[PDB]
Amino acid sequence: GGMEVLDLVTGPDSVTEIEAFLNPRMGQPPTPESLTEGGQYYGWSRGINLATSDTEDSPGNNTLPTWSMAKLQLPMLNEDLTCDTLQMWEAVSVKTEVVGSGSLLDVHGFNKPTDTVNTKGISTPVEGSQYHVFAVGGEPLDLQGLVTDARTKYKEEGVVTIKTITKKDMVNKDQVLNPISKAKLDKDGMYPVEIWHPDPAKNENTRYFGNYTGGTTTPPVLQFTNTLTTVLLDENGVGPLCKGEGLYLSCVDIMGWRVTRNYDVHHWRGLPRYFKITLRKRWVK
Amino acid sequence: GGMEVLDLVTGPDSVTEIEAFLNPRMGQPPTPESLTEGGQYYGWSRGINLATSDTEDSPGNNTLPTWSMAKLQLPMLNEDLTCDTLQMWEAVSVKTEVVGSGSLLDVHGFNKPTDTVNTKGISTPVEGSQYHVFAVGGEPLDLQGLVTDARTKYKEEGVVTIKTITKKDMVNKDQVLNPISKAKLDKDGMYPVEIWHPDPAKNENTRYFGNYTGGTTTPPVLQFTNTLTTVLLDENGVGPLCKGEGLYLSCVDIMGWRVTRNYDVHHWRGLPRYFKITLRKRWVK
Amino acid sequence: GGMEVLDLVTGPDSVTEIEAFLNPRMGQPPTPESLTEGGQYYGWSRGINLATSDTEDSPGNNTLPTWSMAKLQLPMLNEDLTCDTLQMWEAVSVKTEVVGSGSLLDVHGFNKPTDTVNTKGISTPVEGSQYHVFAVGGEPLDLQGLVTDARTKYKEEGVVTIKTITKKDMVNKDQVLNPISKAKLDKDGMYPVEIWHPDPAKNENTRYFGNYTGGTTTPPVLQFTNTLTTVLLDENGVGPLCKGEGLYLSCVDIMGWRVTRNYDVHHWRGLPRYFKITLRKRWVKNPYP
Amino acid sequence: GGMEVLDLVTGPDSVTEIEAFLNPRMGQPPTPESLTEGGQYYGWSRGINLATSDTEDSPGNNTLPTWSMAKLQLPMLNEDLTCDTLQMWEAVSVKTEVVGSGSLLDVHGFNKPTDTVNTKGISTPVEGSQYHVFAVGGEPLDLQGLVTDARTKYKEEGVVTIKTITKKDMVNKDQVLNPISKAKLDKDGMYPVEIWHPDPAKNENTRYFGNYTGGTTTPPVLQFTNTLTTVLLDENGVGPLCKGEGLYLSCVDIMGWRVTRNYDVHHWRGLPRYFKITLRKRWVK
Amino acid sequence: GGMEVLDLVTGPDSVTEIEAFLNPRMGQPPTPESLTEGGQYYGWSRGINLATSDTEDSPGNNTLPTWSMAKLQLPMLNEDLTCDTLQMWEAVSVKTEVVGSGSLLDVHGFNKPTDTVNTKGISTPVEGSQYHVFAVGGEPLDLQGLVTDARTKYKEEGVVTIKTITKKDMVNKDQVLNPISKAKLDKDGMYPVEIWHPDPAKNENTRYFGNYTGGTTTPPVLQFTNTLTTVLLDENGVGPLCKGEGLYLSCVDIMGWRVTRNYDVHHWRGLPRYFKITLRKRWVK
Repeated sequence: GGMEVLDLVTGPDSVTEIEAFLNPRMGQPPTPESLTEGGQYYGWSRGINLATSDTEDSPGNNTLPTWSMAKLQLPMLNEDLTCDTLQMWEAVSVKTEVVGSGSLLDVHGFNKPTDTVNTKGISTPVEGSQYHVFAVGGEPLDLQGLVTDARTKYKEEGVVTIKTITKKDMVNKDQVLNPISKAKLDKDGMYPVEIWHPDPAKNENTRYFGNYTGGTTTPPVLQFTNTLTTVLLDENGVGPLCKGEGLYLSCVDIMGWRVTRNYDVHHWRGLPRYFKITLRKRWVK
Repeated sequence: GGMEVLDLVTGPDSVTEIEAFLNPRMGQPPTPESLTEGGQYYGWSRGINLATSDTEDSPGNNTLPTWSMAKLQLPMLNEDLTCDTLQMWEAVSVKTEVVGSGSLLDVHGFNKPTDTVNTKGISTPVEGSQYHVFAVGGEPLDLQGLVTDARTKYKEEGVVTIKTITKKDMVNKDQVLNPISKAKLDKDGMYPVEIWHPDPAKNENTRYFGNYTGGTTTPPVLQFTNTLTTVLLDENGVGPLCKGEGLYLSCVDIMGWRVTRNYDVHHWRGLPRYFKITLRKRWVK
Repeated sequence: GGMEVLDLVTGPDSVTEIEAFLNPRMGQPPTPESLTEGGQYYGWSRGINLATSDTEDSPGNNTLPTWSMAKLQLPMLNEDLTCDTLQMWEAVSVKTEVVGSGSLLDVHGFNKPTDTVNTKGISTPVEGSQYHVFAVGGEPLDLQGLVTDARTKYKEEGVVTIKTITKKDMVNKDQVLNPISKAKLDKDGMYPVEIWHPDPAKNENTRYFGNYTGGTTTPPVLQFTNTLTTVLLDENGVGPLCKGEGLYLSCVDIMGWRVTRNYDVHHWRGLPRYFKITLRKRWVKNPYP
Repeated sequence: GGMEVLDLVTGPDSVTEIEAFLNPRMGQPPTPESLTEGGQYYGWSRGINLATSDTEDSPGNNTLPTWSMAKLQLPMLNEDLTCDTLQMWEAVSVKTEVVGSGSLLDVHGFNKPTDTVNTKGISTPVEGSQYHVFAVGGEPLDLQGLVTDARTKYKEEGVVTIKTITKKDMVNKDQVLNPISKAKLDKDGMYPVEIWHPDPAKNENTRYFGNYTGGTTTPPVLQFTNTLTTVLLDENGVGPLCKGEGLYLSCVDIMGWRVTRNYDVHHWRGLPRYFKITLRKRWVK
Repeated sequence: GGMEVLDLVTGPDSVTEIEAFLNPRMGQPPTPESLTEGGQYYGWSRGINLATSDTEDSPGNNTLPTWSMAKLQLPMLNEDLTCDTLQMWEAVSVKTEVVGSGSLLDVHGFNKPTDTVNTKGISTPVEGSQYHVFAVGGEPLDLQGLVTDARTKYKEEGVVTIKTITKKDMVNKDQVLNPISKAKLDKDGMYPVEIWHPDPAKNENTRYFGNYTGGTTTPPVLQFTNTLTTVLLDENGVGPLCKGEGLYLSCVDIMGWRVTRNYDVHHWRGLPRYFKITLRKRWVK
């Protein structure tokens, strides 16, 4: 009933750890798996297509990176649901890591070469805009929509956009903060990151951390270590609580773009994120 | 009476929380809403127009970003106004966040392309000068005017400039610190940020935090999390006091410019800012 | 002579606050005020003029940014200086802030345009080398001279240079550290910042803080908030003491250059700095000769 | 027996220090030592060769930087191995340092000059992508494979790649996180860094720290001091335990590339890493 | 005798301060002092000369920045050198500062101009690779040689290089870590910084702090204040001890290069460093 937080449960199995990895959702789906039928783009987006005019901007779904998310089940707790004091899982902390930055050291491929005069040098490494966000909570991540252009003609099939939610075309307010344009991160690879952002007005049971670095050729930067613990406890020493006993993990990890030798076609590059959450049982009213 | 700070008020409803979001004021007003008659520019400025000579610099009002501000009412406190000791609202801290940086990942529009020779690559993302300032206080933010050029011919109507205050043309001292050029942020979308700055000689009842990053193509950088709390208490453990029971929120969040395929026309881009302020009652003489 | 520091003075008016702002001194003097007679450059330097050869470098005075300084009078404390124990003003901390970076968001002027093909785009914003230094003390800031070129021909009148002090031309040691080349920041808008630097070997009663970022097109960066306090107390909990009851404020805040549409002429841009010093009375054993 | 941690062992020789330096493995082997037969490339990779098509990417082994590792012996502790309580070495901290950044100040060589128009200026210093990772553990560093391209044709001998482990060709999942693609850093100069990354799902007895900075001409940055100590103890005050009395040191330190005056050929540059580990004896079940 | 550190000596003169400034050694010696005979280059290096081929690299001595060092005498302490317990000087902390960055604001000289198309703008300020290292110890700084190219033909006289020490030509191992190539900083302006680096394997009685930033046109960055104290005490609260009663100061502060209007000739720029060390007497066995 009432979310009055009490003491920490002690005894056998009062604490537990949950591990999971979320692969990136840059555009090309996991299947087909064939390295000649499209599977070679897994972990990347398909070629970014440009608007044909100021009033005709329709990006393909496979060129739009979307949020990655997973809902994990935790061991059951309450036998009698009609008891005055119950138990709920509380996320204490998380060790998270973006894996694979070293693969970006491959500068021997067939990307646009650094020396275009002779088509020599090295295969230009991934560079540009970077976006890193991760969240852990007891409910789906609450999202607030905001886009660059309310006129963008996002596909009506295969993606969740503002129009999907409102059942109406976007309005000029959608380029700033429009309270009506909200959703919840309840599906993996469906909510475009250029549309949906963590909602600071909600997410009372989720902790999210994000950072953005723009630019066209900005050098990608990343740190990775198994010695860093992110505390999920709030100012009152209480972490997110799994009311429905289902843990939500959310993230997006864009490293930039690689660009081809043909018409500078850009492809987004994303990397997988690992999570290791420490949880404990909490007595609640 | 005497502004002497005493003990914190204890009991029911002694602490409260206020939320609000302030949309950016980059130049294009919220109306008309039409996505063809001007509304498509909401959240951005109109094309930046340049001076025609060293003595003719007349920027259009809709090309100048202005301060965003809001005045929020707090619940009443003092019944017997003639009491030796009264109660005042004290802002303890604020969780603030700039929302929407992910929207800058839209590089599929019709902006100046990265490969201008062939009109290929990606739509150049927002880059350049960035400005982020937020303030919370019990009175309007005190402003000190200072411009790049005292000869700039700002419109007389539609914006509040130094001449609006003094009733006289700017003088050369306005290019440095002129104590006469002062104002108060009492209106939303009216005070140009290239003219009005936080006044360090006043703002005794306001806390402001600002940073600037210049340049023409500087990569935009931004962090966002719901776990960061900004303490508003001064060296003496006392936060801003709402003397007139009206809380003031102020901000400006410029991310840079997008530039068109015609004559490199630049359009400022701003993002909305969220505020969650925690206040408590204070006993004052 | 002996500066023995004792207890803090308690009682009415034992603590005080001093405020002041120092305007930049980039090259163009405050007057003439006319916006057509030169006043339009106030806050900036005049066009930077270059050397004509490896042996002919004569920069104009109005193209050289100089140190800003002010000497503020504190309330008198001791009527008789022969007393065994006296009181002295001690600087505890300072809230300082560089005001006006927002004005650099003006990219609609007549500077060199970003689209050089069509003379469009935006008016290039101020960029380049930045220099920020501030000091608070009970004596003029002690300066150590050091220049890029000992052969530079600084004007003899209008600026205080190494020659003004030594009465002789600069030597090659002046390009590195030469103990002989020293001065004190006793005048506002007279000591070039490319010549005079805070002297680490002295300044026993002054705390200075400086930083430099070079380059030609480097993005200017600046933070400003009224919530940051700079502690002036040393490792022993003692801040600068005013032996002559005159508080000294010094600074230079260069944001970079703006460059015109004619031969890429550069003009330095400086911004004013605000100071709010908190002082307290300190009991001291008579240090008067 | 049971991996239960007890008290710290006290007495003579209860604490010790281990020193070691690991030379970089950028591509060119330590031999031949001749400065005219290839030895002049020691410390660097050989010229990076680029793919000939989107389906033909065959990097030479000597152009691929690999992990450096060393297994150091610690003095024996357990006389009677069948005892209820035994002693194990525990890594408390490490003083590590990358040596030689000052050699990058050599800008008088024969690299591509800064003034290519006239073949003048200075010899362009090492610039570009940087990668620094170091680890200390009581078992080999656990690796997770992830590549830029699952179609890359790595040599079958001379290097350990995903195929070496699985005995099958890489699949599209190998471009993201594929649980099957795992290995252990058991050989020096054999595991390419663009393939093998620290596995966050394992390494329970190893502490690793890594960072990456991409780009083509990014300035190399490095700090070095003998005053910085890296703590290896976890949240519970326990460091890595040497289960087999063998201490594992792992690292890779890429400073960027130098590029020649012929066809912009790039050569990776790596620097040696010093390790000084402090260990103490720990009572274990 | 036995270097067992005991209590801190108390009483009059048990603590003292030492000041010293070390001028940079960029290449041009202090004399000739004449500003027309070479003295005008004091504080800078002479024109950097490039290799004529992959096998002929002969840098001029005056084009190579070297380490700055000074040995300062401290007052004597022991009369009866054969007493069981003696006193020794211990370095507690140091206030160090690089002086002169403001001189880099001179952009009115005759360097390569910013506008090379018309020969206008400003005189290009010092930029590029930066290197800052300082040390304080009771013995000369221990050095480890490591070079970019073991084939570099350094002058046999006027500089101390690896061959000066080993009496033999450099080997390929010298491009990585070769334990044989070691030396001690016992002379001012003689050991090139592109060859000699602080040896982490030794320096038991010296604390050194260094940092490097590469690139060709990287903006120089520097901070300076008389309020920063660098602690020299190790983890055990003991600082460097002067075994021979002579304190060693070492440093190098390269700000980058300035380049001329002729053939882009580069000249290194160095600045002087001030040291103010606080020492105290220590009882030793």
